[PDB]
Amino acid sequence: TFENMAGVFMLVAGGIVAGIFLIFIEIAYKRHKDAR
Amino acid sequence: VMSSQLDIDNMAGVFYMLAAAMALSLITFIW
Amino acid sequence: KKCCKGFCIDILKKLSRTVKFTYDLYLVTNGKHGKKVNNVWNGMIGEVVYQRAVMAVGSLTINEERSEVVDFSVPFVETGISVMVSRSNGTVSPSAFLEP
Amino acid sequence: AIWLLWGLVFNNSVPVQNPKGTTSKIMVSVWAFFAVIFLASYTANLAAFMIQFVDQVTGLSDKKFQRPHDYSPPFRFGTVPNGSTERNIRNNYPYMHQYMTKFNQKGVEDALVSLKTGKLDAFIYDAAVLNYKAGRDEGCKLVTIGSGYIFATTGYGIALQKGSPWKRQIDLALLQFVGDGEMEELETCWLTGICHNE
Amino acid sequence: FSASVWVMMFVMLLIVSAIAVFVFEYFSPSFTIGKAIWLLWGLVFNNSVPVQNPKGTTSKIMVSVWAFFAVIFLASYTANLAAFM
Amino acid sequence: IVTIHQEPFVYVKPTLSDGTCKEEFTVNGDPVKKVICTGPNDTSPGSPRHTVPQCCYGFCIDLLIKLARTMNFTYEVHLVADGKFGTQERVNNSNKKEWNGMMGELLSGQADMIVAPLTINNERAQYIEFSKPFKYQGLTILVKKEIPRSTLDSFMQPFQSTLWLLVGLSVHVVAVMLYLLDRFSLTLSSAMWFSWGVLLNSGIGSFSARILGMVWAGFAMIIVASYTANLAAFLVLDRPEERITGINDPRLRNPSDKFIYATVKQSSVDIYFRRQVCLSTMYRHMEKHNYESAAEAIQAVRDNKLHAFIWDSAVLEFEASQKCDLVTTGELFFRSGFGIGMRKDSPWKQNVSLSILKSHENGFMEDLDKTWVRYQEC
Amino acid sequence: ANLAAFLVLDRPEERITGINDPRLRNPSDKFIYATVKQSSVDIYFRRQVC
Ligand SMILES: O=C(O)[C@H]1CN(CCCP(=O)(O)O)CCN1
Ligand SMILES: *[C@@H]1O[C@H](CO)[C@@H](O)[C@H](O)[C@H]1NC(C)=O
Ligand SMILES: *[C@@H]1O[C@H](CO)[C@@H](O)[C@H](O)[C@H]1NC(C)=O
Ligand SMILES: *[C@@H]1O[C@H](CO)[C@@H](O)[C@H](O)[C@H]1NC(C)=O
Repeated sequence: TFENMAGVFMLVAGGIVAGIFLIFIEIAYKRHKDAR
Repeated sequence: VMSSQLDIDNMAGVFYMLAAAMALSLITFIW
Repeated sequence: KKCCKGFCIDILKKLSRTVKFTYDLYLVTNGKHGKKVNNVWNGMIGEVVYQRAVMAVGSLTINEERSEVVDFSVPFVETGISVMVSRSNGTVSPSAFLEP
Repeated sequence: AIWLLWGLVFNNSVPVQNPKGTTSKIMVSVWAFFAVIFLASYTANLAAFMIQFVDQVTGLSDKKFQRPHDYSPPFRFGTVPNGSTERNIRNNYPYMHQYMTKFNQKGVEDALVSLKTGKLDAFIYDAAVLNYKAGRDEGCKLVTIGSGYIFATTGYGIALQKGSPWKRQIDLALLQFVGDGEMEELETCWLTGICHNE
Repeated sequence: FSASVWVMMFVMLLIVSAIAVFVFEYFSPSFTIGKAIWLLWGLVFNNSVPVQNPKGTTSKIMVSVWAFFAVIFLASYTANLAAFM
Repeated sequence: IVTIHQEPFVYVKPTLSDGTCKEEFTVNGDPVKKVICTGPNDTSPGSPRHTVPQCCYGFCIDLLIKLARTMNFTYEVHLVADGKFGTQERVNNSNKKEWNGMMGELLSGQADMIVAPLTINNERAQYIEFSKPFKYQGLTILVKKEIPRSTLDSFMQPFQSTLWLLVGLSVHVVAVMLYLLDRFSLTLSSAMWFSWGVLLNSGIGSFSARILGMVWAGFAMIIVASYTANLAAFLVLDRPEERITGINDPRLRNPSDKFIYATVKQSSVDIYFRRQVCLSTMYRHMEKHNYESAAEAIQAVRDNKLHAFIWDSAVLEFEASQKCDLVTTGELFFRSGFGIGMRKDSPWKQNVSLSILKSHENGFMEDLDKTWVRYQEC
Repeated sequence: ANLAAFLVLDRPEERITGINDPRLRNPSDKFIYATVKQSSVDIYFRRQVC
């Protein structure tokens, strides 16, 4: 409709993309630590 | 101060979505 | 001279339909209402005491000291000791997900 | 069975796996229709039953005024000194005056701005002046406490002379005016700020 | 009822579904085409029976948090539809 | 002294076999004063009236006792033989203006001072002098407020019940279309089981099948969203009819048989209603339902006979506080006060006025209101 | 429930109900309104001196 839902979508989208990036690098680090 | 119910426009919307589904099915069949 | 308008003046205008006389309005420059100080009255009470005002209407309040000195008619505007409380916004104080 | 029943009453159940039932449980699954109808009705009722405590002091003799220690936020009442209010409260509430002296104000406008800011929980003054100020206050957040709860309710009247041959007609004229309904027009556009709140 | 402009949210959902499929494919080190779209369209609203997400070990578990935004959007849509009639 | 029987102010009760009444105590333990009151045995007319001694008490009795103590008075409480306040009435030789009831009793010389709830009126003041009122209150409207209930009997769709058949047909056609798509890529009932289970979540279950599932999933939320919206729209509604906003309520301006309301008698309320002659049709219906006493009127209102009752608000608020089944509507209108009926030649005007003002200033009125008229709320 | 309660609310302020609108009876700087000149509207407003 207006800035309300668009802004909440932008917030959740930024959150989810940052989360997937950080979780990818953290999962790589965790795998490296487990398989040292 | 009105309550109403599912008017004719709801039937129009359900007919529109049914027509879209039929068109998609026909396109997939002809693919 | 000054142009006088107000609620009490409008009441006087309405009463003029029955009194049908001439009314001159005065003003007291010594205090506002006055009280019994050294057995001397001031304000409207003092003005009435010395026969300087046959009829007096100034939204005076009614106390236990003016009734003996002077007589007044039936009151027309309600007054008294009231308490003002700020309005409180509504809430969900009744137990949610329970009977309410 | 218990897990399935409590996972089908509401749809927010992740641990749902009903592959054991071949055909018999398939028709048992139709209770989810009643479950979702009940959930929708409950949600709608909860949403619709929260669209809404105005006055509780109902007088000056309540324990709230005389016992401020029973509540964590201390009460902050206000009266104009050197007036009739102190004389009225001394002869009836000797103990309340000691706590009342802790909060004094030098003007009605100070009381109004304190109430607007919220620095005072309540204020006490003449009934007519208080009602006028509440009516002509922006925001309509100030109002008196109902009607008939006035501690010492009196009137104004008109002062006359002792033995003056005018009371016998003045009182009759005032009663006729108040009976015929000649005060509503004055009240509508003389002392009426809002008079409507919810 | 909702989406007054109607030309931005209906493509926003498409692009976020596409980027979800893309990141699911990137998370390869089950089927990208056959599972990501079904999961995305079954998690937007909770009334989906065909839901089975056992292939994702840990990577998809955090991807599941988009259901929070999905249910918030569903609740807002339902409330707006109920209040605008 | 002649007094009218008003429940919030005068509690007329029969005496015992010893000639007196029982001795009780209030909530604070103070002894409640009681005075023997003389009045007719039967209030209703057409009965063998007997002037048996009763024992009436209440609110005004304490004020009367205080006045007697402070003013050398010896009071003799009496009851009205007619039960009405008394105003002008027309009898044989209708060119005579003679009062009846309490006012006529006072003017006959039998009564000297009257302590009872009597609204100040210009006509009464033209012949009977009045002192300062006990308090200040107007008159309101009493209505019955029963417990609200959900009147949503439309379990299914409100109208056009064919929607269920339509959605069932849609389920059937999408099921058979899925069967056809599977044939053109799942034999007897798996597709219909899946179509039922997607709507009713229980865990039941090439490219054309994908788009079929997508469109069916999109359509699934439509029904539940519409049902929730309809339920919310039905639930946002006040089941009881709107309460009376005051004298200017439009439904009151148009009398009708479905909503009957009337006064009691020719008391001050009737005079107040008659004075403003713009509601000509109001008296065409109000005069058809007048009762004998306020007790009978409130009993009829409680018995679901009268939809509304008009009387002094001091009684209605007390009744609402005492019994949690009646509520008062409207803010206020025609505000007035009480008074004491005394003759113009009585020299006890200034004394009574000063005593009443002193008692009101000294907090006596507040204590009396708290002890008698102010009780627990609902 | 909270979303529905927030959504059942008129975002714009209530429109003017007429001459007897309480907000019009109390002039303020936030809501300014006036006539044009001494035309018939001014005379009509001046006639009722309350
Ligand atoms: O009639 C009157 O003389 C005045 C008397 N005023 C006394 C105010 C006393 P406080 O300032 O509230 O302590 C009230 C208005 N009427
Ligand atoms: C009241 O009078 C006293 C005089 O003793 C004065 O000191 C005080 O400031 C006055 N109060 C107000 C609010 O002006
Ligand atoms: C009247 O009052 C006086 C007190 O001033 C008292 O002495 C006297 O006995 C009283 N008279 C009667 C008849 O009670
Ligand atoms: C009571 O009235 C009498 C006149 O009958 C008068 O003499 C007396 O002074 C009055 N009482 C008081 C306290 O003034």
